[PDB]
Amino acid sequence: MENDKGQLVELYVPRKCSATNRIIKADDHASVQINVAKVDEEGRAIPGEYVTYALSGYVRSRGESDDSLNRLAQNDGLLKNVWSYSR
Amino acid sequence: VLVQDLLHPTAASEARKHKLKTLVQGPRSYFLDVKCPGCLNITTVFSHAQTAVTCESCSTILCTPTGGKAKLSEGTSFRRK
Amino acid sequence: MRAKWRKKRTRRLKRKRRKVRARSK
Amino acid sequence: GWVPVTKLGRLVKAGKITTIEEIFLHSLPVKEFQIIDTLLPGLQDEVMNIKPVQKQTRAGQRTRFKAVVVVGDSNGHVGLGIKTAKEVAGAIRAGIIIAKLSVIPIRRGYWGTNLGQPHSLATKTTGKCGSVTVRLIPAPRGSGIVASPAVKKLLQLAGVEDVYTQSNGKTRTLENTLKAAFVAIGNTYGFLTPNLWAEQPLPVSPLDIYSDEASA
Amino acid sequence: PKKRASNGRNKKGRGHVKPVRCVNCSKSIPKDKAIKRMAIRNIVEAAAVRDLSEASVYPEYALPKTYNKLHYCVSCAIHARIVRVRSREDRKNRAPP
Amino acid sequence: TRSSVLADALNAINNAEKTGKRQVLIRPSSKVIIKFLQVMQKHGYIGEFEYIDDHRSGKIVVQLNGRLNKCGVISPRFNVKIGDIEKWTANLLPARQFGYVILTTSAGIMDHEEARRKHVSGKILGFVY
Amino acid sequence: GKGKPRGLNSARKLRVHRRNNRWAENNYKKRLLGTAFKSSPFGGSSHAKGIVLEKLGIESKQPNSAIRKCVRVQLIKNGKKVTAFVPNDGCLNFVD
Amino acid sequence: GRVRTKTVKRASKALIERYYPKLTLDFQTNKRLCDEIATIQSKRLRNKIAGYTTHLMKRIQKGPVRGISFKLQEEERERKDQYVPEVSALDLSRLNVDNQTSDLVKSLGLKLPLSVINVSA
Amino acid sequence: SLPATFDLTPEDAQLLLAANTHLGARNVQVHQEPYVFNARPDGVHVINVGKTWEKLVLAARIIAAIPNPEDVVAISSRTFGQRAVLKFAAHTGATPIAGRFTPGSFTNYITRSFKEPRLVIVTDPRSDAQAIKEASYVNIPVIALTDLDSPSEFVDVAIPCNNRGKHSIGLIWYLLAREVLRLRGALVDRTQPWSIMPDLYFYRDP
RNA sequence: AGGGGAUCGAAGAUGAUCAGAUACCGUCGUAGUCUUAACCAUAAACUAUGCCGACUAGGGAUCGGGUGGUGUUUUUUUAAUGACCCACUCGGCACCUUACGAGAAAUCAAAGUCUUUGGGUUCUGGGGGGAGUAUGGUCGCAAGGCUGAAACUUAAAGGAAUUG
Ligand SMILES: [Mg+2]
Ligand SMILES: [Mg+2]
Ligand SMILES: [Mg+2]
Ligand SMILES: [Mg+2]
Ligand SMILES: [Mg+2]
Ligand SMILES: [Mg+2]
Ligand SMILES: [Mg+2]
Ligand SMILES: [Mg+2]
Ligand SMILES: [Mg+2]
Ligand SMILES: [Mg+2]
Ligand SMILES: [Mg+2]
Ligand SMILES: [Mg+2]
Repeated sequence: MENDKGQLVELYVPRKCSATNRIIKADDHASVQINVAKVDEEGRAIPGEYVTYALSGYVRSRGESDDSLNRLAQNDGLLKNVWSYSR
Repeated sequence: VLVQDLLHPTAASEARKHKLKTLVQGPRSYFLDVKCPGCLNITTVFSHAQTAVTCESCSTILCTPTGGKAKLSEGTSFRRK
Repeated sequence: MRAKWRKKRTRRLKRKRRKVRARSK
Repeated sequence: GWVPVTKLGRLVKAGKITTIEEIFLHSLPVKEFQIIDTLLPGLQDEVMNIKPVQKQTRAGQRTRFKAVVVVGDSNGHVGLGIKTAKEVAGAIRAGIIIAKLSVIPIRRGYWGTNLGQPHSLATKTTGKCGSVTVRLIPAPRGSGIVASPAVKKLLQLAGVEDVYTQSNGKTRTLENTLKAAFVAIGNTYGFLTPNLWAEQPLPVSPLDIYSDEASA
Repeated sequence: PKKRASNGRNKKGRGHVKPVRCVNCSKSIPKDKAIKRMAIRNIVEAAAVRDLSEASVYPEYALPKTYNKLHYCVSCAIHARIVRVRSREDRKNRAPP
Repeated sequence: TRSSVLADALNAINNAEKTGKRQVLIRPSSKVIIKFLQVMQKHGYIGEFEYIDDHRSGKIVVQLNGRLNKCGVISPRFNVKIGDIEKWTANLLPARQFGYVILTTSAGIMDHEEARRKHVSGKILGFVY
Repeated sequence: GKGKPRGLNSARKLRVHRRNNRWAENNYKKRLLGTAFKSSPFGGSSHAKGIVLEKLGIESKQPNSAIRKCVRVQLIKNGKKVTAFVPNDGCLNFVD
Repeated sequence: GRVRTKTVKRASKALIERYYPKLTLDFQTNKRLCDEIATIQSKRLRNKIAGYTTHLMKRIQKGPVRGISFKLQEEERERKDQYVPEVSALDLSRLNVDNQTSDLVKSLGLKLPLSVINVSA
Repeated sequence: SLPATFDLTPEDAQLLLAANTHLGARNVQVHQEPYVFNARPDGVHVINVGKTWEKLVLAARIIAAIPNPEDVVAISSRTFGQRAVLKFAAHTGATPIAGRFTPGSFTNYITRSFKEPRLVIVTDPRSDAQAIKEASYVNIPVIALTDLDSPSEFVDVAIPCNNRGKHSIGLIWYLLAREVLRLRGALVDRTQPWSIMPDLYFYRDP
């Protein structure tokens, strides 16, 4: 947050899970952060460039991490018809 | 699954589900056009009879009641209406 | 003692107290 | 000398990590207590109580002492550690290493009209350990920490000045009461609030930018 | 505390089971709770077969068998080198040896 | 039997949001369910939702963003006086800066913040945060 | 429903249920039944006066081995005989 | 009993770990050589190590021994690790795809040589 | 996106089908596996190899995105994947773990076998649960080769394959190595066949 | 209160054991056990878990009904049925895994959606004894059932797990 005159307070604004919009707490050890590489016209990965996906430990514990990343990766252009909205 | 189109289920899934548990419930029965031998006298029967339906002119047999779908006669032509 | 036989002991006692009290009315 | 053996420990000596919130942001596990000492040198420790636990054996009872120690600077960080040892001094020393490894941030907020310097908790929070339930409610200015002396000074070391408290269960169990309060304060950052609804670019973990300073 | 989920027996939706008598001590025990064992043995022995063959007309007769269903109570089974006692985690296994 | 259809509507939303589901189906889609949902969506707590018109009562498919923490009904619907809203706001809202005690008044269904502006109170329906 | 009625017209059931259930409270039961007025040899009063009738050497319970030096007093206002303690070292000599 | 302790066993295994192209299957040579490559504070222990080394050498002569890796067997075991066939078991010898698999082939927009054989319950 | 040269080539579908990578498990099915395609008679479910390939490429992109090759860890306890992981670590940094896992290789920072990987690759989640369980303690992503009945808890992007057969297990390890090398640029030509024989990653019983 | 009364068998009689043994073991054996008409109204009558309603994780099996499949076998190779196999489904008795969650724990798919405390409703409890006792009612032929205290006394009784 912040006080009446700018001066942002509440240090450490935390991350939110990509698949659930849920805060990844500082003690969540099941949560992971996936980095997937990019390619430029040659099939060679560009070092230092990633599409980053953060998943909370709740979905990973429920077995829905794999499915949620299929939806997440398909709609970012780096995947294909493996995932379908209509189940 | 945590995400899915609950508004447009596939026709395969709606086919398997119970009639009351589809997106909008509807009957899975139908009506037939029975070709009784002899006179044309086309008769309409339900998929589930609950009664021994017989033709108006020659009322021998057209279908027999059953726990589920009605059983048509041995010699008979039919088309779903 | 067993709760079963404390139930039995008290019932016998209530028999007599229902009988000695009948000697007066 | 420290000579750590951990990827996170190597980054601390290299100086690539300067704020402990950078550890909190990426949920990096802490397995070496010198990381907390290097990042947070201003934390203070104190022991609530020492109690003897005894094991029945073929020849007499085996007495050991349980040490409950709370660490943390008075600005936004606390850690709670519990350890048993056959000596009281050894348990207290070992109960400080555990306490530092579990340092967590507290989300402070205002009871209203945010003039500045958050003086209370942002939201209602609760923590349950065993039968003990500890509830914390934001309080106006000057009301202090309305709590029992054991719970109060844990909140004093958290940087919270004004708060209300309600307790349940066998609160005379000091170990579970502090564990229930430690859960409640840690939950202040797990509660999503409308001012945190904004999206973020999901920054890259420091373990990738500084991979050259790893073990290999 | 509750030792077992079934609590001794196989009664879930029966109400009453109309018990049977123990074959060793005549104790009454509900049939589901009983420890039924089936005893199927040859008519003579594994040792008398050698002498009952040549001393028999109708060579290789049948070697017939005896069939008997035995019921034991909880006490009679434990005392007879049967289902005696297991550990807390071994108690949950229902597979025969 | 079904006593209140709003409780089943809100409990299904809570159970859906606990698992992380982006959507949930609500039956049988009363009016006050729509009015309650419209307030939640006005403040950005649910998002889009869809009404399915079967001929009996209707169904609702609600798209759920991850912003919602708890929606609940208050049963019975107590009569809330104008000065007692601060009491209800105090008991069952997380903080003084966010959260709405949705109550039904003669001027439609609206949260306590809008009720204060209009200076009108009524019966309490529920809460959202 | 977690037990108790919640209906907005269920005030009588809740009020009567609480009234019936308060009789399990020792203080509520003792106060309304008037046990202090009809028992507890005082008349519900803090102090009372009487006449010493005997000097008693009541022996303490276990684990404890001593003699307590109590007295037997008959209340003036009621006439009931009660036992009272004479607390201090050597104060039984003033209450002959 | 004649069960040998870890001191007899670990030392015997360590010698074999690095002295295979060395001391043979004979105890007399074994004990005359172990005291030259390793120092032991007592003769009784030095005899047990040489006796167990002789015993473990014989087990090596007939197949490998689990937990023992000397210079000669690790290079031989890795030498056969690159062995590859010439038939190319994944290469086509004629492929047989069932009816359901045949539906997969054309669905992906790919043409393959297929010999469909029906399979039924 | 992709330059559209990463699609399933006709020769790739030869190896997948000749190795029977498309033959999934029996009617026992997990709801977390929509990769099933047109269940065959006799109960066998045919896996959509088109989904296997695209998922396999996604796994390879993640492996090539890790700054250090040695921070990848390949774990296989099954006897059919013990050879495959070792040679996967022959052509890639990918520090391997073949055989037992030694519970405490990711926690217990003082242990001899301590490793700190940024990604873990496992063959069978069911038999490799100990590796998967500890990865949930130190914020480590996990890539698995999941059959149609394999568990999917704490498992990130997974490659649907046939873990029952030895031909399918080794082929996926062979494939994954080939694409990660291509993404890194070691294999200069995308259309090159990588003459290294696919039966290199294939277990031998003697 | 009639009928019936084989078997087993409160009581009782006996043999034995025992320091004693009016018990356990053995042999007899009355009431009872069985039935008809009428009472009794209890039980660890237990799932020690009130009823109605909604939602929340996976898996197989089974019972009843239904649907589909050129599916297998018997009639009349051949149809329909019947019995099996595969898929789905509604309802039931349960079962396996896990812990999102709950619990003091044992454990629990409900004993979950309960300090982020409210779907509807019924009943019961308020430290351990005295005590389910006294007394007064009411029901029963009786045995007894239901309702049900107080004086007094006490600092612990009690639940689940831990190590001996
Ligand atoms: Mg209390
Ligand atoms: Mg017991
Ligand atoms: Mg009303
Ligand atoms: Mg005492
Ligand atoms: Mg009763
Ligand atoms: Mg019963
Ligand atoms: Mg069923
Ligand atoms: Mg069925
Ligand atoms: Mg049933
Ligand atoms: Mg009380
Ligand atoms: Mg009481
Ligand atoms: Mg106990």
